[PDB]
Amino acid sequence: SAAVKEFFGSSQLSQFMDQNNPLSEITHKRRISALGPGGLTRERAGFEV
Amino acid sequence: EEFDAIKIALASPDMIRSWSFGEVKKPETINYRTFKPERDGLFCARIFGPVKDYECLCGKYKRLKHRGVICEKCGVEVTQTKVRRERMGHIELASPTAHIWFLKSLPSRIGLLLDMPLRDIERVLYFESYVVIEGGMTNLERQQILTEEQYLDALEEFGDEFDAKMGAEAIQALLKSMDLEQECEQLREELNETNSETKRKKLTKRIKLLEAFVQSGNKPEWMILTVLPVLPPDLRPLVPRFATSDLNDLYRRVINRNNRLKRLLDLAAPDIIVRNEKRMLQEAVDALLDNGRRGRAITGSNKRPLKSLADMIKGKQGRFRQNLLGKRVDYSGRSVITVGPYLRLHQCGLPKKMALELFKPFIYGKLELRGLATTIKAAKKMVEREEAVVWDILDEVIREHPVLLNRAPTLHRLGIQAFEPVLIEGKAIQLHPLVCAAYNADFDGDQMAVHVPLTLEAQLEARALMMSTNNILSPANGEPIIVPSQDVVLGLYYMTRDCVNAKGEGMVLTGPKEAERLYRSGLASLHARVKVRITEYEKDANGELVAKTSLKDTTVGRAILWMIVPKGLPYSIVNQALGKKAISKMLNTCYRILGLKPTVIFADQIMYTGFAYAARSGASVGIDDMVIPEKKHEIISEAEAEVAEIQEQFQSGLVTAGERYNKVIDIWAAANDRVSKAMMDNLQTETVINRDGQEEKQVSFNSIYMMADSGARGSAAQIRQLAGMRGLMAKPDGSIIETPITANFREGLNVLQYFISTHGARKGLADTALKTANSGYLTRRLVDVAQDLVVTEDDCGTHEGIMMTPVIEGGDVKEPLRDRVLGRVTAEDVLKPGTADILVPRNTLLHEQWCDLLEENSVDAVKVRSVVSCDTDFGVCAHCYGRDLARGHIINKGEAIGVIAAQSIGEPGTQLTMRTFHESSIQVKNKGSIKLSNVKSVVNSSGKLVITSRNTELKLIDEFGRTKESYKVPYGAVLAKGDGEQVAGGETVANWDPHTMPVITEVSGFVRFTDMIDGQTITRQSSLVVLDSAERTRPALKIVDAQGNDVLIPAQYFLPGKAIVQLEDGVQISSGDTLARIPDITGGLPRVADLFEARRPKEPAILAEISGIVSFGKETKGKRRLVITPVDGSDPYEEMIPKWRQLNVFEGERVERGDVISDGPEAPHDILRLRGVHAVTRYIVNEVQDVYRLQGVKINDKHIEVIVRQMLRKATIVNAGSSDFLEGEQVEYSRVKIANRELEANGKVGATYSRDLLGITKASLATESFISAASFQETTRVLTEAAVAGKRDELRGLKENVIVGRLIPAGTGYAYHQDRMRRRAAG
Amino acid sequence: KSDDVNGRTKMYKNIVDGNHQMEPGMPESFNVLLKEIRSLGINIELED
Amino acid sequence: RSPGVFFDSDKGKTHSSGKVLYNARIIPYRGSWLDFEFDPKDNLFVRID
Amino acid sequence: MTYNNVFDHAYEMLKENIRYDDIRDTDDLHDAIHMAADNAVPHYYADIFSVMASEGIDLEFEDSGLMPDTKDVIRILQARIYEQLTIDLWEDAEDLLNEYLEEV
Amino acid sequence: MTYNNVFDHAYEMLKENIRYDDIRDTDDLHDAIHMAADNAVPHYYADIFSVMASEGIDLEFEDSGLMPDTKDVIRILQARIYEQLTIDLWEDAEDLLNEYLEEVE
Repeated sequence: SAAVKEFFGSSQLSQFMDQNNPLSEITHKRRISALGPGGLTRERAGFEV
Repeated sequence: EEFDAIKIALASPDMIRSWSFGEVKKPETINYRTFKPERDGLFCARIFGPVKDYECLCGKYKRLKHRGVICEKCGVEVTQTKVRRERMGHIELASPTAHIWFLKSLPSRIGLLLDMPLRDIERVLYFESYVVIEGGMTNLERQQILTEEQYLDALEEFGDEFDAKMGAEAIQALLKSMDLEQECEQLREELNETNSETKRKKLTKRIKLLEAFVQSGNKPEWMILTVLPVLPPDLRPLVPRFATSDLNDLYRRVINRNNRLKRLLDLAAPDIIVRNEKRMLQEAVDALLDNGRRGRAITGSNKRPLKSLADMIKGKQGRFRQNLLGKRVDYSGRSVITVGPYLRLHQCGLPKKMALELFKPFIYGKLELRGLATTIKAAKKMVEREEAVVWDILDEVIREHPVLLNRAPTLHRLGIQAFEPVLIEGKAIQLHPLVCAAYNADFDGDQMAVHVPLTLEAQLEARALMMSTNNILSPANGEPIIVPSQDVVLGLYYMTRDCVNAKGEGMVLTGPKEAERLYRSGLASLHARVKVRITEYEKDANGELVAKTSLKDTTVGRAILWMIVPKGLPYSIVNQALGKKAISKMLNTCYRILGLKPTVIFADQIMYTGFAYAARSGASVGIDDMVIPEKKHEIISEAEAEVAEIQEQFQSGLVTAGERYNKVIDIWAAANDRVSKAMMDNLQTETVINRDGQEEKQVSFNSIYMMADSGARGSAAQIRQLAGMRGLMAKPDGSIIETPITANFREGLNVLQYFISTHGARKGLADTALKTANSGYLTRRLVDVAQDLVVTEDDCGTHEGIMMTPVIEGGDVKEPLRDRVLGRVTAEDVLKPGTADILVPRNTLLHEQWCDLLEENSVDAVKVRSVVSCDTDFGVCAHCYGRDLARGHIINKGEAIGVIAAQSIGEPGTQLTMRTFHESSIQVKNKGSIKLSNVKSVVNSSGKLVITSRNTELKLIDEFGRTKESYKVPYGAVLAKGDGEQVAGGETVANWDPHTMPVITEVSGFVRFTDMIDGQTITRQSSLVVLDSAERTRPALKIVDAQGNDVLIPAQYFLPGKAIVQLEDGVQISSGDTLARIPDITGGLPRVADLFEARRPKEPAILAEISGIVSFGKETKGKRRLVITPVDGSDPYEEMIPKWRQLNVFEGERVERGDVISDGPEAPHDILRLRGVHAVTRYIVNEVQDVYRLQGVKINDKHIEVIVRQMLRKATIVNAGSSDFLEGEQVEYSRVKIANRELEANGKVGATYSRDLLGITKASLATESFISAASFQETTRVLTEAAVAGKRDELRGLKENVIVGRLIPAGTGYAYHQDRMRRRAAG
Repeated sequence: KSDDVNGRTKMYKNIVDGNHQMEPGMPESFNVLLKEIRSLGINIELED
Repeated sequence: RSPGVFFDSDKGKTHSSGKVLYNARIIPYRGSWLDFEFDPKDNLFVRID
Repeated sequence: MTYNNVFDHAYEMLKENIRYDDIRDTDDLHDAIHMAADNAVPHYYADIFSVMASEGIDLEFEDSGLMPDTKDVIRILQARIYEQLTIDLWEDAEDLLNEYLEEV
Repeated sequence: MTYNNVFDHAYEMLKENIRYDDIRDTDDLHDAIHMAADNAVPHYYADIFSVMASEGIDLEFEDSGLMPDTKDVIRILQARIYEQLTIDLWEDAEDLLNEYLEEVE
């Protein structure tokens, strides 16, 4: 409970939903982000990415 | 209580011992007895003040009715903020004190003074039984470090005459006894004795640090921290929770360790446990002062400390920590942009919801003065209930009051502009349409900020210095200012466009009666070839109007706009189609002729008629407006057939890959150019409706052609992209992909073609995403390098001028001379159109009359009374800048020229697209005789004259006196035209490729012995090569005259590398023969920040003297290659080059002091020390202007020249000086001392001249003061150096008066600053 | 306008009474900066 | 990035003036990464951690 | 090789490690300085003796605890060059820690 | 700054020691060659590092008996330069004696 709740409450991949137009709940569950823990060369941007 | 200078240094401990109070011993908890913490605990009751208006610290005496009473329990008094400078806690604690100025800062004050290594400074703690203090019978060193057993042996063997302490207080026991006036003189005699690499590397600078410390006048015994200073809780942020990521953690740790120390010193504990408590106390104290000290890694949350005691001056290392951070300014707001085009340039709007509370004290004062609201509560009842009286007061105040508007990103000086508010319903401000494009803010949800100036002088400067009616000609650009886009230009293009077959053709009518005829019925606006009445005024005398009338051929809309046109203007600016450039040049002419107020009123009326007739004009695009070219599919089919046949021959085996690539480039370029020409000549002559001629070429009625011909934002590329093909464009380089894309916006695109389109779009957005950090970081350094500039002189009085040689290339001039005439003021040596005479009395302004005077004369370049050279020895003067602002007056003293100059550099570089996309003869374009200047002419036996030099200059007098053709010929070329032969233009004068630079020989005769070898220099399958320097690695000398003669009777015979020379041995050829044919990320950058960092080139050039004879020995030797024949031989000075380019020094290139470019670009260090100052300055300005004309954004030369002048700091003067031996000295401080060396008439006192390149970043982060150059720095390492050196600031810099806050010496208050000159000196 | 309580109060009184004057001295925030610089080992005195 | 063996370019950029290099990296599912890098001296080095 | 080029490569590898690790704290900067001085070492012996022959270095050092006690000369020289590189990269990375935070 | 210069100095000193003494025997080549190798090393501190920096000398040892017992690195580097100079002089002494015998007649 000190690891599951901490990961599900405060993480870069789990943020606040833009819970507005019905399309948003689809495109927020069906998006791909390279930022976060693991698999990120540079945090700001990247030319080869 | 005034103040002049601010000097921070370590004061004497006697004032701290006189202020010794406080009881911070035990950490008792916070109690709720008297709603505050109690005595001798956390927040002890010693250093408190009154938390309310008047009270004691216990519930006791000192009411407000009685003053001057010493408190019973405490020692505080009645008054505030004066007792707090005395009642501070000064308790002795931790006698092994912290010396973090030797730990955190890179020099060591206490370590280098007592000859202590840095490893011993890092190992003061966890110590082993003391250091032996010197005495009578002591044998070892006074700073000798021994172990515990060795110190016990020394204690049992020494006995008498030995006084030492336990901890690290013994060094203080030396420093209390330090009356040293002998060791520093021995160290400086040792420094002047020997000079080698063991004294330069971190010994010379610490020796000079001890020299600056011993001559500052301060005692070293003042460095002893006997007590621990405790700040008052009233001056600290008060917190009654009370501990939430703040000082209280380390506070209770230090008080707990103090309690443990005092308890184990009162209970007589053994040595080991009190040693552990003392080292934990030191670990608390040094972490309380300065965090880290290269250890104690941060854990995270409140179990680890975050804010220390000296962390108040800098908590964050970004931009906002205690150094005058961004304060939330009251009487201000934030507002959302729109546009209302119904007010003048001086008038604007403001929301009702914001403006009801921007003028609360003004409405309160008017209600108190009018006698309706006698009290402030009645004023609140009148304002916050919205009665009609406060609406009338709001209407009275808002009608006449200046209100500033700005943007939250403000990278221009034009961002802050004052306007006049109007009560408009809603809660969104509008922005004036002659202001929107100047802020570089579109209508895409950007947010502006609203400010209210509150004094007499602030309102006067808002109405006199900062608005839109006094910021004209764009000093960031030096180009036209604001002519609108897409609406006003569109309306004035539609109403002034001529067309045949008008309703009621050929009417004779007066001026204003055409508006009488047009408004009712039966008249079109086109109205071509009709002569009507027009009244034109001209000015020939000193502002005198000439009344004239005329009958001129024009249209309806042009003659209606002629009433909008003011009295005196020419007529030829009206007869055109009136595009964007025509309105821009019309605004330029009316600003040049009629002044400022008539051109502001006329631009207002242009705005009025544009946004009033744009609704009458009517723009419309649709399904039929986009003209599809009828010859599109045939061109696409024949281009596809050509590409298919050429790739069939490609896979046949005749074409290589790069040849197919270049053929794809130029064939698809020909294809979409044919599509563009097809849609153009199908777009021109569609309309054939006319009168009396029944067939006439007429401008079509399509909208896209009108917006293309208008030239506001519609270019030809977007025109050929909309109706024609999109084109071929790749993502990484913008290259041309061989896959065919023949799509159109009228048809359906393919999936892969739109995929390549979004390749291009995402690559363009990834290129434009760099503009944030490129613009946010560069202007920081550009303004911070130009901080200390106070213009304070009008009489400059210099003699050395700058030869203004332009970058003229080709027939037509690219960068003209007219922009260099205006602005700066030339020196006393300029000439008339007559020969050999003078034109100025040395004080003459330069604009269009004097520009015509300096255009009609016969001179190539003039000298300019200007910058850097001799500088009047009093500030920067005024003739170097001249006139570049909106006013034509000379920029006088007290104006921040450098702050304008720094923001006027990369104003919109922003890396627009693809990092600005990054012949085989010499064809001329201008006529005139060719005279070889600085060209070593060698007579060839073939009948021609080759060019055996690298410099080529020529002055031309054909129409203007200034030259228009230089054509610098590369070294080793064959000139097809002789010296003094007339050319007609468009003819190749040099039949040699510019990419190849061979070495043409100088003398004929017998070939030097360079006999071949199998595989070393020859390639066999005359054309018999004898020497190849690039293949072997030079083993070549000077050739003989005829057979064996020396070259002493009238500089080395060269051959290029990897070439096959057709001249063999034993051929006896003549002199002048030509040898064989074989000889993007940098340009995409703005190239501004790297010049401020003083970047290093790849290969430096070879420098020599007047004796520049060169020679080479074998291939390689024991030393490096190319042991130099010049320099060494007359003056002993050697150089070592490991590897560079091929040597090109010959007899054609004269070698002197300041040698020409031989092996790549030489670094500007030696170019500034040896060539000159103005040469490096003009070279840097020309390189930055070449980068900017490659980008396509014009900038100012004076701003770049002032930036290069700011790069000229940190020189090393000649060693014949007063306490000066290869020392980095300030250039301004060196040129102040010219008069001291001139009055004494001695070369030993001061140096002659010096100038070094040393970095603009280092000059911007290390200045004369410590308050300035501290934003992008660490505050602690600057304050420790300022405290050891004892350096004051005298409150003169601009950043100093920004951070501190006084009468700033830039602007209108400098005379008030001169009132301070009338206050201190003789006042 | 953004720094001082006494300064904003004096400007409020000058805007109600219609005076529009400047300040007679130091805003005492640079004194807070000097106090935070006195948190180090250096002891700062004032020079006039 | 997937667990396996990657062969990126790494065109000098810190030592050479345009010399190409042929290197390899191994990024597992957990732990440290393996690096088999190139050299103008033509030597194979290992730079784990 | 010279001292300047080796030092430029040293803080180049250091700033590449900072861009790879996104280090903000000074206490985390110091471990990166030690790991970068552990990195970027030359394997040519002539370059190692050329660092010892170039300017900006002295024979005597401050700390003797980092000096090993063995018959290997190259280990003692590598420890001395490692200590000098840690000191120099600290002195010229104290500013680089602010420069990297002010870039992005 | 290079090993070739000090090699040329040792070459010139060995030629002078052959020319002055006129030694025609290969077994009595001890004192002249050892004093030439002892007098060829530089006395400065930076010149030892300059000789060690250039090519022509390595780290691998030929004989471990010539290693002194001291805490100074500069003495070990001087002994290594002395060892390399003795290798070069004792490999070139036979060729220089052949050139000295073929020079005069």
